[PDB]
Amino acid sequence: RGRRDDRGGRGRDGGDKSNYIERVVSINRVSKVVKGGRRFSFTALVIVGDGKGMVGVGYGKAKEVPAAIAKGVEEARKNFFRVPLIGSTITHPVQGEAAAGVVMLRPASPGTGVIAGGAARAVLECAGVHDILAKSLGSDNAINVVHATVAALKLLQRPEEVAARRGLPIEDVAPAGMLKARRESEALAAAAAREGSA
Amino acid sequence: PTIQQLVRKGRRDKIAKVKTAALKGSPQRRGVCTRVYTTTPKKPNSALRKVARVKLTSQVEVTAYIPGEGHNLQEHSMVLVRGGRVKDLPGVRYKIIRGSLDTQGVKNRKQARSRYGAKKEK
Amino acid sequence: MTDPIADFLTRLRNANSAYHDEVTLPHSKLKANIAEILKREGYISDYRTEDARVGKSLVVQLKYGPSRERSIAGLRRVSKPGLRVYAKSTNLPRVLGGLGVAIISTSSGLLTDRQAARQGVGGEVLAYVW
Amino acid sequence: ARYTGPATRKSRRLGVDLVGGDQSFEKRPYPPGQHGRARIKESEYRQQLQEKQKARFSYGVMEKQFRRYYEEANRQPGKTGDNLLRILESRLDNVVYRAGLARTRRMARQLVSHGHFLVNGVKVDIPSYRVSQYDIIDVKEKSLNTLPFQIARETAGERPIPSWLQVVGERQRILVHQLPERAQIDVPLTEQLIVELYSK
Amino acid sequence: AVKIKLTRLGKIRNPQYRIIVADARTRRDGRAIEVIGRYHPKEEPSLIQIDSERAQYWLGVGAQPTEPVLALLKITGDWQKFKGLPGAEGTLKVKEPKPSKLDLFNAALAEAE
RNA sequence: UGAUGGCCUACCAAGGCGACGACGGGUAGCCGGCCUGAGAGGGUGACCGGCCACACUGGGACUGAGAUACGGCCCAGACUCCUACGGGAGGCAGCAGUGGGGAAUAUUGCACAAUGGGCGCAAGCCUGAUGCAGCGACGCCGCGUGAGGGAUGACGGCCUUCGGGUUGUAAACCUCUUUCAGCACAGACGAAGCGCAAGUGACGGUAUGUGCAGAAGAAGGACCGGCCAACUACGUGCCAGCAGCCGCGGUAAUACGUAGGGUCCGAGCGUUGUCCGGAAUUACUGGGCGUAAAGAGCUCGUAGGUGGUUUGUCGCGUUGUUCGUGAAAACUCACA
Repeated sequence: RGRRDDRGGRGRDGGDKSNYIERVVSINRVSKVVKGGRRFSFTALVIVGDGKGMVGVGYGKAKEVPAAIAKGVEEARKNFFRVPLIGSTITHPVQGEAAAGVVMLRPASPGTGVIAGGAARAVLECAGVHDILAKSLGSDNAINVVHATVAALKLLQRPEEVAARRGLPIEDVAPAGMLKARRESEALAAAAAREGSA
Repeated sequence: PTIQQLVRKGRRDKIAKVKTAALKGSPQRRGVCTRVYTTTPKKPNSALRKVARVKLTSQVEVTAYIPGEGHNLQEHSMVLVRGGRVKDLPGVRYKIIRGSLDTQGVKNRKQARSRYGAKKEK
Repeated sequence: MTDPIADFLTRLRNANSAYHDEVTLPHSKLKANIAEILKREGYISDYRTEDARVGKSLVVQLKYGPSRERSIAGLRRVSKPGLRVYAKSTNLPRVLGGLGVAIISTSSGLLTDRQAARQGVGGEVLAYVW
Repeated sequence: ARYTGPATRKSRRLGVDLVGGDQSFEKRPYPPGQHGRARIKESEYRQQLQEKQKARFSYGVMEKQFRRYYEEANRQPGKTGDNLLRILESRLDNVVYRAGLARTRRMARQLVSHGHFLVNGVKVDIPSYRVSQYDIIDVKEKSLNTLPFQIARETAGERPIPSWLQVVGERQRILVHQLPERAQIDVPLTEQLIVELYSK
Repeated sequence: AVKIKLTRLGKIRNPQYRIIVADARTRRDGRAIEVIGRYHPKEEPSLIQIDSERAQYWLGVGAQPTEPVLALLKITGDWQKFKGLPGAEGTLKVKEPKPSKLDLFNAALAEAE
């Protein structure tokens, strides 16, 4: 990650669609003991996402930091993931795990803000979150924390899922509480679509 | 874990892990210093640091460091000892305030200018 | 042997999780009504009680949609022996933030979170399923 | 109480217009000092600190008075980001500045220092004064006839008066109407970073 | 016995008073059996707001107002009810009418345009 | 004895208390609260409030409606003082302040003007309570030390690449009205107070407002390896030193020290001491026990917990409801 601001006379810089916010959490130096020597490589964990919400996770094990970053980016492009929410909240409190890492997530009042740890802040804000509450415990690490973030996010679904499972509609599934929250979410979305129509 | 057994007994914290032992958790004490012989720091931090042993008014005999370059304290001095944490030295967890009861501020200290008892330059 | 309803819920959890499409049970009225309300809200397919060892037996069919997927998300007795749990009319917990449903054995019988909230009596909650 | 330094050096360090028309800051956009050119170890810590320092140095507000602003904003029922910007847009000197009657934030600072303003009939030499809605505002004649203040009032081609402030006559009567609304303030860089940082 | 007292409240330069009923053997700021009034010399009209019928009861059972407390009672005309010598009438003055919160800006707008 | 009551007393009888912890050791006044914590939870009883205990020490007694009777008493000691040496006389954990302790805690102050209390029919008398002032950035809250123009930045410092740059629109200068401070002038609410004699404020001529004068009289304080915003140069080269950790100095340190130069805060600014959370680091919320901390060497079983299916009762647990209820301040909402 050195000397990345360059203005040359070459062709282009590989810009594309999918105006995705990228983030990198950490890279630890990786040591292979060859017979009497140490080879050093890099391990990048790349989290890409969109303000709409859809997320991707990639993992570049490359002896070069830019190669590791690119490998993580393209794996996240390969390994995408979608999250349902409610406006700027979470549909329901959840807990996720990666083998030692535990993450708790919870909806918050509108405008409360993404209160999350350093790694969680990135893994969340890459999505469409603006206001939820979350925390993590265990694993004394970050790779497992990031991995558990997506694990918790996976437990997210619309009220339609429980409505179909019960056969019964919302109400018991989605009570006024969430009912009005999702009404606000979809009304704001519809107003934005109407404004962008003209 | 056996809720009834919790009712029987349990749920105490581990250990206080006390730090200060001068007395009363004093923000500072005062006492008489002695044994101001300099000893050796850790091997990687090869140097020599000037310290002393102070019998405070708290009736405990502790080990204080002499921060800065120059010192004013000698034997039979009314030194004011504050708490400290010197990982560079074994069993040394105290300092003596400069520009105070006994020890004059460190001469010409200018990077800190509040520590080391360095008064305002006129 | 100490707890029958916890074993009820444990058998439901294992049988649904291990992809079985049915489970068999002794018919004590408690679990009978538990599975009754379960099909009432539709996390299971259908329960039927017939005759067995000296008592009777309830057989429960778990509701699976287009694939081998269970409408049940999970089961957990809360008001267990040694930690029996009581609740009131106001602070009636909302299951999965309100998404799911619960069991609350009211003085007026058996009710869930929403029903008791519409009515307003409490005293004993039980497991919840979402 | 009151700070001492000018705004050009802080503008250069924080890299944003703090005077508003600072010729010398755009002359030297890099931070002041031998190593404004030298690249900084970038951190979101630095981003948030720069944001809060821009907020503090833009209005003439100062740090201890600024922290209670965030605290009272969080106490407000609305989201803290909204309340902080509203209240920072609710100061007496801010109210008189947005009317275009003061060429600088320090203009209004020294004006309330001297006592050249009047709210609802009471003279408040206190810049930390809070001006409520529908307050009656007036300017004393001793300052009114002063030459630079005559220039400021008569050449008031400065920033336009927001909809929640209304200069309604030659008496410089700023008949305030409503609160500074988020849709109406047109605020500089946002304050959600401040809320998230302080909440921890 | 029992006395109706004036007790002090507020910050330093501006005094305020609560008209309480209490035992003499207490202090100026003890446990009030019941707050029956309030009064402030600092405010313009020395404005007093008193729980009336409770004071009537306590005078009936034998409450003995302090000398300025009794003065305040007469200032109210309350002492003209329990004793009832001329009959009870409004004796205390009042704060001046003063404009409202909204009419001030209404007049300001009218003057402006 | 005011009333019950081994409260006491004569007799009778042998009970009564505990592992749901007696009896002991140590420890501590306690609550409205306060503070941390998202919450639970945790820590405190500052001050302001509510009660209790205690007033050289230990025993005893008094009276009055009422006594550990702090400025009531006797008796036994201590200590101190005076002593015709025979003997007597003394008690601030009240307001000041003195000495001692300790790092640390202040006046031997003004009025009873307002409030409260006691005596007096009252006038009035008494209150080191109270109302006030003095002393401490002890702490909070609020204000000022100015302001604009002003160049290619002058003077200079520092780097320097030797160009030039940081200082720096800073500056020198040209103008602005001067807050507050300083000088003069008036200047009280608080008091519808009391007194029935014509008066009545310690606070306080303070504020308050009324003219005056010029930028004029008012800024320092930490950091700059990373964590963690702030770097270079120069200097000491394992020395000097710095560091909350990890850790920087064995000639070129952005870590030391020194200079600029930058970060930030500001009459403050940092250091020490302590508590909460972060800690899930007691895991009720919200932990584990094959290899990391953790299943006794193995049995039974007292206490304890603990429970099969089903009929009726009770509604103790549990929930639903009405009311008394939880001082004020607390803390918050809303108003001034």
